[PDB]
Amino acid sequence: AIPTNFTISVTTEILPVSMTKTSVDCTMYICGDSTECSNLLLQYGSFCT
Amino acid sequence: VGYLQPRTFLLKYNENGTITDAVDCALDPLSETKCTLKSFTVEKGIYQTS
Repeated sequence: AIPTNFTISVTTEILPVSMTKTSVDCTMYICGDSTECSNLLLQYGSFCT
Repeated sequence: VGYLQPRTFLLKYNENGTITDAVDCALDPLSETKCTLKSFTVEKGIYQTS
């Protein structure tokens, strides 16, 4: 088999690049507006860090 | 005469076991970043605080 005619086509491929940058505050998500909660979370500061 | 206030202070101890440097963690955003990173000489760059 020897090709005689020819055709032109366009192949489209979808590939992601990146996403969106987000920030989650540990204090605002766990306690927020409290003193004893913050004093107790101070012991778990390494986890939030 | 001065009135003491409950403020978070970061201390730097030397080889003699005595306090040689104190940083007020509640005074400026740079001081807050220094207290969070537990450092005293921050380089160049952006940082996230409270």
